[PDB]
Amino acid sequence: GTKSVTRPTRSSAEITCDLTVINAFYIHWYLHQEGKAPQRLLYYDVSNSKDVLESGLSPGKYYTHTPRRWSWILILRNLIENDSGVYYCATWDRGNPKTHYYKKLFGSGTTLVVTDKQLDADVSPKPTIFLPSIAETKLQKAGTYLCLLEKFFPDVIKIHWQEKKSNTILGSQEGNTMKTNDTYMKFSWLTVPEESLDKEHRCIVRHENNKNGVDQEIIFPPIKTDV
Amino acid sequence: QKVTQAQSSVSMPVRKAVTLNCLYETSWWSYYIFWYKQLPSKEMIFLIRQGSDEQNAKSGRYSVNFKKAAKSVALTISALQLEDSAKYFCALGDPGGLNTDKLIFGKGTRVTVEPRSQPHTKPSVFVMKNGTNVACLVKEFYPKDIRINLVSSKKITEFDPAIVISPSGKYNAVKLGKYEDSNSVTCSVQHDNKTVHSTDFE
Amino acid sequence: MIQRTPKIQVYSRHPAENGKSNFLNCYVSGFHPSDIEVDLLKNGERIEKVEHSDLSFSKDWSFYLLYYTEFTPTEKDEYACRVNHVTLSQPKIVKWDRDM
Amino acid sequence: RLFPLRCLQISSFANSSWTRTDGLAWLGELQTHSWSNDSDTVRSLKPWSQGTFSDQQWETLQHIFRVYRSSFTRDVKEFAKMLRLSYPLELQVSAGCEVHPGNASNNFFHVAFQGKDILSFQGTSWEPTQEAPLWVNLAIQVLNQDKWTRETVQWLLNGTCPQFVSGLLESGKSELKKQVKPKAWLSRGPSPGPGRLLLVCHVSGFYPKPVWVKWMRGEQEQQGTQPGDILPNADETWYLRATLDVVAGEAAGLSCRVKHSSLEGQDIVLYW
Ligand SMILES: CCCCCCCC/C=C\CCCCCCCCCCCCCC(=O)N[C@@H](CO[C@H]1O[C@H](CO)[C@H](O)[C@H](O)[C@H]1O)[C@H](O)[C@H](O)CCCCCCCCCCCCCC
Ligand SMILES: *[C@@H]1O[C@H](CO)[C@@H](O[C@@H]2O[C@H](CO)[C@@H](O[C@@H]3O[C@H](CO)[C@@H](O)[C@H](O)[C@@H]3O)[C@H](O)[C@H]2NC(C)=O)[C@H](O)[C@H]1NC(C)=O
Ligand SMILES: *[C@@H]1O[C@H](CO)[C@@H](O[C@@H]2O[C@H](CO)[C@@H](O)[C@H](O)[C@H]2NC(C)=O)[C@H](O)[C@H]1NC(C)=O
Ligand SMILES: *[C@@H]1O[C@H](CO)[C@@H](O[C@@H]2O[C@H](CO)[C@@H](O)[C@H](O)[C@H]2NC(C)=O)[C@H](O)[C@H]1NC(C)=O
Ligand SMILES: *[C@@H]1O[C@H](CO)[C@@H](O)[C@H](O)[C@H]1NC(C)=O
Ligand SMILES: [Cl-]
Ligand SMILES: [Mg+2]
Repeated sequence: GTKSVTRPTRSSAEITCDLTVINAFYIHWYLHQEGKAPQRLLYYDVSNSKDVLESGLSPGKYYTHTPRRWSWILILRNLIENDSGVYYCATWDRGNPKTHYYKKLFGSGTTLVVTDKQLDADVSPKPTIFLPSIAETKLQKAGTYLCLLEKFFPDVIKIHWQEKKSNTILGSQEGNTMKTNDTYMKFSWLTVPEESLDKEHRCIVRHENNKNGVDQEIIFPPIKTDV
Repeated sequence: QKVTQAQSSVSMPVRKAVTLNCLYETSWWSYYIFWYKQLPSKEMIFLIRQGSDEQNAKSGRYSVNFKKAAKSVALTISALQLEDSAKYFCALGDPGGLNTDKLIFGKGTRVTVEPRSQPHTKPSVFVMKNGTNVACLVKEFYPKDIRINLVSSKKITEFDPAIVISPSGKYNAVKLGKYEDSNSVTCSVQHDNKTVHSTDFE
Repeated sequence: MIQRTPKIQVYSRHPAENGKSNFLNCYVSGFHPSDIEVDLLKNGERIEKVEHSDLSFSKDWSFYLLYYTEFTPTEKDEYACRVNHVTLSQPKIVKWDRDM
Repeated sequence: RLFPLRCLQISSFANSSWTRTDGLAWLGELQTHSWSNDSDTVRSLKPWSQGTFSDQQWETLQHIFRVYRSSFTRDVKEFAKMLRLSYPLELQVSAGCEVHPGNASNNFFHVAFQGKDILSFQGTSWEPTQEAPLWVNLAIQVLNQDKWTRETVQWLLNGTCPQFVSGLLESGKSELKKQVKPKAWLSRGPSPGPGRLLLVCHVSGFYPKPVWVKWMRGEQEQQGTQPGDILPNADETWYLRATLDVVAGEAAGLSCRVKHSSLEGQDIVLYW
């Protein structure tokens, strides 16, 4: 999944490489800006620990840090507005289908958002959960629960879900992310029939701004029958 | 070295085919072309590689129509699926055979896979709320085209419903909004020619 | 094959004239393997400032080299080139004659 | 006057540890590049040596030669160990191409071991030579299992090499189509016997190697002229010698003629 790194102008950002390359030779860094074509900015020669920058780029701006083995970090100095975009690291791999030829394999991506606003201090995704309907269980014999998250910045937010005991990715739909006074909003829903309305299930949310740093696990109780 | 993908958007129904055009410029006599697929999650997936001295490439439902003279690498997705809807990028290698090489990308083409016709099923509405925010949980309907309007006692914020695809075929929409009146809010669903009352369901 | 013995050919760039500065060219060719010792001599003493071309080889895979140095040909002084290869027991000197 | 690109390589292995790999490129008679074991790059010897390649494109090629040099030594040391081969090893590679009108081009990649042809690249794979010392077939087995290296050699020979030659011809017309006037002179030869005496003809300082040298008594050239090899000068140019034995009397009032590209029609005539 795609991460997000929010930073103010004139500061520095750390984009961590998503790939695990056992025999890395070169790590390429690409910038993909909305509406523009993805372009590589530089590549890092793993053996000689050297950054090779594209013509036009100033030295010092980008630096591939390697805090440890099989780990790469792109460091950007003096951030400006035009640095915002999705950043990928890549390698020539040969590969999941295992071919004789190398194809370029890209990481998940890190979305860099270079702010200057800093309008609200707590920019965590504020939950506004919904109670499971007793009227839907009496008719179509199914339970639906909605999770609404509002006034959080930036617009990068992921989701999943399980069933407490086993790691099962429950098939749940979402709504299109819309702009609401500088910040943003997003909601989702999960329908479960009477067949499994007795076991516990959790609504997991992934965002940059999360207490301690770990993902928020919203615990949802199962539906109850009333006469 | 330049890559152009003139098509910004393209729409085609499921089970049919689509030809994503691309024109490049290269300063290499021998090079390789690569086709990538970008998911809404920004994930970059490699589909197929071409190569100047090779025959026209084919890898599953992906096929490349390589006209070296005109410098065209039109990708074709033959038996479209709903999961095929994504942004397709055409990348020209510089040259594309060495681990130090770069890929020169096009601006991307967005394919929108149109779902097939379904039996006109009525929308199953249900009561849902919490505090100030109240929303109608609309279920399985066809056509998805609903011109839903809002007339409430204490209207604060106006939301917009989502129109996507369900594993059944008939998508379920959700339209929210925070309203001071926690008692009752009036809203009707339009199912073409008639605006079916949501009140009679629950 | 080691049987390939070098073909030493000593000459000068410009027509030899007593006093005037020139260039002494020695072309060692047709040898195999690469490992060869080549020294340009002035009365049996080798010249410290000796320069040569990059080692190359012909279609028949045998190696060839050009050794050059600036010299002042005179009636008294004698110019040679000792070439020592695995192919020969003792180094071989090929004296340069002004004529021929 | 043909201009093929010949990339020559000398890889000498004395011990299992001591190794030295050196190279050079020739665009026809002219040496275009140098590749020293000591250097991390291929030295460009002429101001037009990079051809019409950009610095980045030239860096891509620079990378192929670094990986290749490393890999070629690793692979030879491995084959020696495997195929049990005595270590004073002399490996030579000769590769390149020549481009002709009509976009036509012929490429090659030949390998020699201890000064003898063992294998070459033929179309898509490595083939042994007629006199294949058998272990070469085991080597071919291993080598042809690497579809990436085979695909890369095709790219280099069928694609990039003609591109590089075409670029070089365009870039260096100034020096390639250049002409330098030679200088001819008469010299006294040694007597092979009593009455007999050999006469020597000297010609030195011509840049385009193709030349014609012959002895003559007048308008009719004399048969018995045994010329030497076209020997090179460090001073870019070439030198040529021509011997002819006469019965002393057939030497008085002797003429000579040398045809070359540099001379504007009128041939250099040498007399007694
Ligand atoms: C063309 C002219 C344009 C530019 C002109 C510039 C002039 C430069 C001046 C002089 C150059 C002189 C050198 C001769 C030219 C040769 C060109 C290099 C050919 C490039 C393909 C090699 C790919 C490779 O490096 N291949 C390696 C690595 O492969 C691994 O790594 C790759 C990724 O890097 C892939 O993952 C791959 O799958 C994996 O196996 C091979 O190991 C091996 O070295 C083959 C080399 C071919 C030589 C084989 C010859 C056979 C000799 C064996 C017999 C030994 C006898 C035992 C004593
Ligand atoms: C309307 O929305 C609210 C706001 O989220 C709901 O209230 C929350 O729901 C949970 C579970 O039903 C309650 O339990 C508590 O949850 C927290 C975890 O966030 C946990 O720390 C506590 O130990 C406890 O189990 C709680 O009442 C409440 N929690 C929070 C943070 O607001 C609520 O379900 C809805 N209102 C009604 C009347 O149902
Ligand atoms: C091969 O043999 C040995 C080791 O296996 C080394 O020999 C030395 O070579 C250098 C010059 O390259 C000489 O200065 C030494 O006198 C040699 N030392 C000894 C102990 O023999 C070396 O690696 C290789 N030698 C050659 C000539 O290639
Ligand atoms: C020719 O090039 C190589 C470049 O690596 C030299 O390699 C030596 O052996 C290994 C790798 O094969 C290296 O780790 C060593 O550092 C190199 N030895 C030295 C003393 O630097 C090789 O030595 C070079 N050949 C000669 C004759 O100098
Ligand atoms: C080399 O180029 C020619 C062009 O006509 C082509 O026929 C041939 O297939 C190519 N060979 C390889 C090995 O790519
Ligand atoms: Cl392979
Ligand atoms: Mg292999």
